[PDB]
Amino acid sequence: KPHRYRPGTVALREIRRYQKSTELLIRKLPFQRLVREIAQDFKTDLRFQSSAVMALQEASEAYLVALFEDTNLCAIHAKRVTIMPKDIQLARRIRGER
Amino acid sequence: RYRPGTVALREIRRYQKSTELLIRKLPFQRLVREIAQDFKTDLRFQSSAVMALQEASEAYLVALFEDTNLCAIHAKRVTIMPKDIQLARRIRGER
Amino acid sequence: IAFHLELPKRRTVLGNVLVCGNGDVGQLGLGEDILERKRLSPVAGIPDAVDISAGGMHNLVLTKSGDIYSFGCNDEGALGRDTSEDGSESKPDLIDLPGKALCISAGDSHSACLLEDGRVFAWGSFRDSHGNMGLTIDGNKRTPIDLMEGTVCCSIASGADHLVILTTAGKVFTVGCAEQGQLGRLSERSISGEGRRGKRDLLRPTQLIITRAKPFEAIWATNYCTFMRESQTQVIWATGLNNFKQLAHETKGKEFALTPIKTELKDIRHIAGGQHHTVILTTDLKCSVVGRPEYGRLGLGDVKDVVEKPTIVKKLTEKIVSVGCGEVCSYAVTIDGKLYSWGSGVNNQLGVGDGDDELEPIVVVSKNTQGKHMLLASGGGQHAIFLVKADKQD
Amino acid sequence: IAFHLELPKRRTVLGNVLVCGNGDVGQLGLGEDILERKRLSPVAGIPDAVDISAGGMHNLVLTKSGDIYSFGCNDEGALGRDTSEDGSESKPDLIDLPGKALCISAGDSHSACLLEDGRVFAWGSFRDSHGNMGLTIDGNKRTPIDLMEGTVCCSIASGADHLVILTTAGKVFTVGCAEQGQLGRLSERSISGEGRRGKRDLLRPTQLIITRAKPFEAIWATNYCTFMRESQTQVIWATGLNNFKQLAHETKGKEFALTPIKTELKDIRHIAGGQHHTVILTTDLKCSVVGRPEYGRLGLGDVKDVVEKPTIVKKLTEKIVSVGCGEVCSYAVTIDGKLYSWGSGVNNQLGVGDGDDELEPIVVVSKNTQGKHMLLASGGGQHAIFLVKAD
Amino acid sequence: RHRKVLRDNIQGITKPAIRRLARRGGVKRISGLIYEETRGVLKVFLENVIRDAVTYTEHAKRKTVTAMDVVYALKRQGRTLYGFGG
Amino acid sequence: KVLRDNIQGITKPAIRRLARRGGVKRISGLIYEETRGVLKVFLENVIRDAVTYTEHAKRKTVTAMDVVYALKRQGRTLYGFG
Amino acid sequence: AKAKTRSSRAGLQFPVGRVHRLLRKGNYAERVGAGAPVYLAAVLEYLTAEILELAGNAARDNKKTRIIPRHLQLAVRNDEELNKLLGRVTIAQGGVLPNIQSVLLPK
Amino acid sequence: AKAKTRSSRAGLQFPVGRVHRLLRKGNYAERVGAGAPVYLAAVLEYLTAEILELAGNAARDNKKTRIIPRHLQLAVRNDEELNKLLGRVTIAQGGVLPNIQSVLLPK
Amino acid sequence: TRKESYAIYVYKVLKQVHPDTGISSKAMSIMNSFVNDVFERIAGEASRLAHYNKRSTITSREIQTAVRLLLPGELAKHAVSEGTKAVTKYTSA
Amino acid sequence: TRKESYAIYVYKVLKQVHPDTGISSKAMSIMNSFVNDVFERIAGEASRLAHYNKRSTITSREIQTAVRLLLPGELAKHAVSEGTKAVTKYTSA
DNA sequence: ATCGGATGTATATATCTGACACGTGCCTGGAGACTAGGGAGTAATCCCCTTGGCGGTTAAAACGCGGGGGACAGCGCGTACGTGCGTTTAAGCGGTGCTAGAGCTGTCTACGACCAATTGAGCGGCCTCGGCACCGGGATTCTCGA
DNA sequence: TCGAGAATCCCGGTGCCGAGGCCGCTCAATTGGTCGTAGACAGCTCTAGCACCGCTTAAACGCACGTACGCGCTGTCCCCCGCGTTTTAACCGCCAAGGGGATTACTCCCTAGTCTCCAGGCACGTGTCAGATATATACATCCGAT
Repeated sequence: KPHRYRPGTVALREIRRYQKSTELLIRKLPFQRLVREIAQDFKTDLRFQSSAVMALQEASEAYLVALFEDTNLCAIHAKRVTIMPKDIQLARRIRGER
Repeated sequence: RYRPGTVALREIRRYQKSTELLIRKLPFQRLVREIAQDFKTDLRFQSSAVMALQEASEAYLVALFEDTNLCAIHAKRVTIMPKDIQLARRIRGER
Repeated sequence: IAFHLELPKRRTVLGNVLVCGNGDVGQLGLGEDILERKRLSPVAGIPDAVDISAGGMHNLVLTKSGDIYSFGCNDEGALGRDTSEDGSESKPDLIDLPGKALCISAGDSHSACLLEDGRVFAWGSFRDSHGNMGLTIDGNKRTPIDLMEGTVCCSIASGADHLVILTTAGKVFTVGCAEQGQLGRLSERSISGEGRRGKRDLLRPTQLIITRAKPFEAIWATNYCTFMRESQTQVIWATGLNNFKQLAHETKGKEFALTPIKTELKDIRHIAGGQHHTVILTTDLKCSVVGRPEYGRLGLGDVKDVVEKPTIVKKLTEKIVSVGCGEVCSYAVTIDGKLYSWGSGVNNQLGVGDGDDELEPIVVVSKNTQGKHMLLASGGGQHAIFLVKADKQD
Repeated sequence: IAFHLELPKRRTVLGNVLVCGNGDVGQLGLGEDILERKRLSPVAGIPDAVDISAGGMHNLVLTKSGDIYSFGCNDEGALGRDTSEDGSESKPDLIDLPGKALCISAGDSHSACLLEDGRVFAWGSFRDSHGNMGLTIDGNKRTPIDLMEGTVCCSIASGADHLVILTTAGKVFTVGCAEQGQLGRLSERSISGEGRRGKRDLLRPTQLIITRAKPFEAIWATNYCTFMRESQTQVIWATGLNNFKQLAHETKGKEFALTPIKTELKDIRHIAGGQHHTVILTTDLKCSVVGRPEYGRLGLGDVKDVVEKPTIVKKLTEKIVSVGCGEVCSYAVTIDGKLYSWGSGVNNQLGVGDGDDELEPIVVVSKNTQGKHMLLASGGGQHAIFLVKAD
Repeated sequence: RHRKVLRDNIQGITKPAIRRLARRGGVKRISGLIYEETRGVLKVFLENVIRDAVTYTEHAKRKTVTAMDVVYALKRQGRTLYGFGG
Repeated sequence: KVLRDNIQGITKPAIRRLARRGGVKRISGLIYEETRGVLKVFLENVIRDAVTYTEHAKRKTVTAMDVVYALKRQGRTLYGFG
Repeated sequence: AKAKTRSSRAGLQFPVGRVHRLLRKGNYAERVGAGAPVYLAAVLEYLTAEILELAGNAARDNKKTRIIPRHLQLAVRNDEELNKLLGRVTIAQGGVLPNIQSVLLPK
Repeated sequence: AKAKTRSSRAGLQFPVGRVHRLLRKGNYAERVGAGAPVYLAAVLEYLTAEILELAGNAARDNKKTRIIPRHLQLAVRNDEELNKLLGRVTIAQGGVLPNIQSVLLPK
Repeated sequence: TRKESYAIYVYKVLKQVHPDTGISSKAMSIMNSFVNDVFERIAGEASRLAHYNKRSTITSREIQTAVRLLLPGELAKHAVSEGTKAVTKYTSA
Repeated sequence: TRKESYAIYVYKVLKQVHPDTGISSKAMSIMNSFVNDVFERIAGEASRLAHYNKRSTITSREIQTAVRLLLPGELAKHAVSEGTKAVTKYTSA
């Protein structure tokens, strides 16, 4: 019979992996385009220092990662192990973003 | 006899409508002086100082209960519990 | 008991509608081939009319059954009906309403009515200095809509570009242009609608509040003024343009009044007014005026100074049961049925004379008034509309 | 496969305990009426002694079965036993342990042992410039406690006020005073224990790490030094006090080493040392020394220069199978059973002479050594202890 | 010459009073364990604000904690307070 | 040149990775769109202030400092870019 | 010779001169531009008017003619933008906005 | 008379001279006391030393002799007091502390 | 010892927006605290702006940018509008 | 153009604490930003302390009080020890 | 769904108090007007790094198909919290009186700003090498159907 | 509980480039003066912080009671994980332009600093009207009964 891991096993393995490493988890180019796109609505024909785009991605991932930590506690608080949209919303509200 | 919860809602409305302080002034003042002992002995306070503290304190607690209340409702409950306060403060970065 | 007002009783005296003046935009309701009338002329198409209301460039008419007919400029939807067909705006036609109306009112670009159930329907739009505003914050309303939804009302009054509403609880509501303080409920820095909230506060019927003051029992409005009567005290509160003492009281070194002020007006049966003059009808059936003398709109004759205090018109010796005003002219209907008029005749609104300004009240005796019973009179910008007593009275 | 060290074997040669020197605080074990010996004297009460260890003011003795007897100054708990009754510290008595012991070690105010199962039990306390630190952060330990709970160890080594531990994985742990860099795992600002963490890092057995160095296979400790031998390369790493070249190597511009440094020591059979001198015994059974020459603690005769490079003791013609040190004295045991000593004799630790300093190795022949086969020699503060093979 | 030492004043923050606070916060039902948990939170809050307030007092070489001391303390902690000065 | 729909760049596998680092074990499918929206808002806020600094300096190029000063202004100080 | 406040030249109520002094003696820069105080006083005056208007309305809605902290609190917490600007400010004796969670209501 | 750095007089590695200037040109006050820069430089060196000492350990515990951002992170986040001093700060390439909630561990 | 505040200026503004409306002392204090706060925020930011750009002068430009950063949405747009008017009107008088 | 830094000083301290340890460019940048951050915080608070108390001079006193306010627990205590230590020693030479 | 009893809450009115608003005398902070220095505007330069094309390699995104396990509704039990009433506690208020210590003022000393001439610390630029990444392969560890 | 399978840890060798140490070279810190005022200090004024007596009564406490709520457990199913395969397009190395960041060189003009002058804004008195308070009452809402 074929070999399959149980649901959640690989998940935890991924958690341990990415919590140990420190590399950016978002794709460089796609993110750089998102930045430029969002920037269009503020000033026309903007140029970016390479480091400026990196500083944004660092701040963005650090922000999202931490947000997930809080989103996680909320799901767990409701006796669940699956994070849901309403979990993110509660976390942000408590923070003061909503 | 009013049904359980009916009078509670009435209290909610009453106090959300007013602005008076909800903690007894004198007992609070002693709490302040007691906590202050551990920093400087024989400290004196301006009345307005103690009052400024009570304003801040009650504003802080009221808001904390609002967040706490959201945590309770989140867990599909309507009764706030210590766990709810703990979750609120954790997300706030107070823990 | 709790303060409560009764829904007004629709007029019951049957009559025939008359008009005169310029009808370039079809405000004479006499087809599209008649642009001027120097004498009062009949208007066919309206069955059993009981009440009239003249706007800036249009007219509303109420029937004994409660139906409303309109005609005139519909460039803003002031008529509240499909003006699609050719030359259909220059002839009186029916309006589609959720019921029958008790009262009607009209301004320069808008119209309003009080249904038989207490609902206030309005259509068209308002207009400030920056052009069109729309009826609601959304814009124009070609077709009638409920303005005070879920609110029982008992009275309405229209200015040039503002609407006044009275609830059965004695609460007053104003909506529309505010640059003259006709709303009576906004700060000088918000009347132009250039605040952070734009024009949302102008275009939403909001309550007019005079801190510590009894409920109001009656409301009136001129072109740029709003008048109220506080219950018990019977005091008349006024707000709006006052650069010519239209409010009848003084505003300390100000050209207008942003919030209501006490006037020394007593015994008011009805209040009418144009741009720069106000005609006052007292309960003893006498007529008084205030405003600027130019073009004899005050009907006092060789007056050279701005009349500041309510001055009773001398030449009017009979009892008056009704008064009306155009932008710059005035009307008076006697208890017996005669009709007087005065002011600017440059637009042939006086029904008498050949375009000459009448400095003193002159009786209007022509084919369609000679030996007839006059009931109502109200003027607009370049025209005037009247209601003569019919010989039916079913 | 994976690096793994075997548990050490307990010594098997049966012998009799001998002592000499000052015994004020009962470090002679001869009772509370005997305060001084000038020749080696037999200690009564210990069955089948096989190994010995001399602290500053006390002593440890390992027996055939693995029991530990102790005697001396128990002011700090270094005897790991109840010393309430009078004169109970002036005579040897058993220590209560969960099991039997393989190795023993002693400092100035602390003791330690290695149980047959790989546990390291210790008692007493360490001492820095401020004073008592305690065995743990909690304070003194009048009675033995597992110090490396959970970890299996294969070796222990004690300095004056620090303990060195070796795990079966080749990892080295230190604990105690660190003001001489004997812990080899702390910055200058933290060796005093005056940081935000206080003495929490000094009193918690922490691994001594040398980045990108093989697992260590052996450890040694003098009064203020720690020595290690990393596998494969066989290099000897040293750390600690070095104001007199106790590390047998140079520390550029420093009076000591806070982190281990490479030494050119080769073929080390054993390392002993006092305070300002280190005695080195190689596998070819030749004895060498380093440190200051005062009071002839180097045994090189008339020398007035601080020996920086391991000089071999020429006066010793026989093969040496064991070396030992007191604070300021040294000992050598020949393969044929002889016993040589030298250094400060002002405390009658030399067991030969009349308190005079011996500038070179002098054989010790008294009523209790002549014709007998000596085995072990270890010195303490003002006393010395020996093991002589029995019949 | 009277040295008064205060003790157990945290109990002055009664259950009813805490209920009122929760009520203004929109809370409808309250667990009994809440009341003690709240006293602990309030204590930490006050300790943090008062500590800084007193730090300002000692700097000014004063024996009395002034309103401004509290105001400045609160501002430092991102809890600006209007209506007492500053 | 004009940019459009680049928010789709932030993919499912990329979002779930961030979550994994956040300690998340199980993720609702609805989370992904919710995250994209949250991220957009975040970037909008920071980039807006960044550009405001950029325009004040009379520059056409957003520098790293513009982003750093912006993040600091919002209580999200960043180390390692100046 | 005849003097005239800088506020009047800018058509302001707030003190341009005082603001200018506060800026110079406030440890903000070596030097302060001529237009800085005018611009700042104008902005302060605007924000003051924005809040005082909403507050005034609040007092009127509760049948009072004098503004009190409560009216200020109501004015601010009801204005999305003003709320944000004062999201970390606490108004003494201001109370809170009436807000009961929907689920808490009976049915 | 040869020159001695004010740093050396105070026995500091951080620049008392440079710090003193940054204060004067930093728009903080009209005057800067002679002891101020010495005291400040001293405090900066202390906090610098504190972080470095912890980062160093973190590097050794990973068989590295070169300190990288990841180590600075581990050092700060594992220290209660440093974590709080830098609770609103983000370290680039610092990563996150390993932390899995108990309820998520297999049962 | 005379202590100054924006009290009289706040009142002058109040009388323009609500001539028939007064204000309690506690409310006036809150208003005074608000002005001082906003002042410090704007001046502080303008201070940093001049610093970030290696300039030693706080001009109307730093003030404007500061406002754009500190004030939310429409508040900033109208604040900048008012600041512009004042400066314009001022330089012509 | 000369752009100053704390690098050399951070490195000197590094050699005193871990003589055999180095530091990457990015780590040195982070350390450099951290020093400036702490500098601004402390100096800023000291600035206000002088203002609050109507003083025009930033002395050791303000720096010390600023440290007590900004640094948590033991950090503050030891930071004050070091601060006082240095000033005392500096007064000697 | 309809209705009355019973309780709460909003509302009208009449009176009374004290805090707000306005008045005034005074002083000290801002407006005038003027000069001199140096920040900043402006022009023009050097060349960095931002941007954008080709084209190969392959990491990673996308897709789909089980099916295990967790979200969710239902529901049944009993504890615990709300409601209300009667007892009890001390808060609240006022009144009196003391004195600690906040606040102020005039001294006069000590310190910090300032400038000019000097020079060594600290910056930028340049190799050089060894720390570490990269890899491949074997030791060990953790998961999971019996 | 067992061994089979897949992942992670780890050990050693090879190669690459960034970190660390050197070397001119400024330019910022130092030294050593002088001058002026911030602030250290001492005395003095008097606010307000503190503390007890004692009356009133708001509010805390305590207890009994019933319900509606938290919580645990079972059943249903869809939805999210895991894995294999196909597909996209990120990633990277190379080449190359030129936008615009960073710089410099000059010179204007804007701002600090001053001394005189006087009116804006402060403290402080003084009177009245907004609102706190009380009460009688109409009105809105809850809840049990049917």
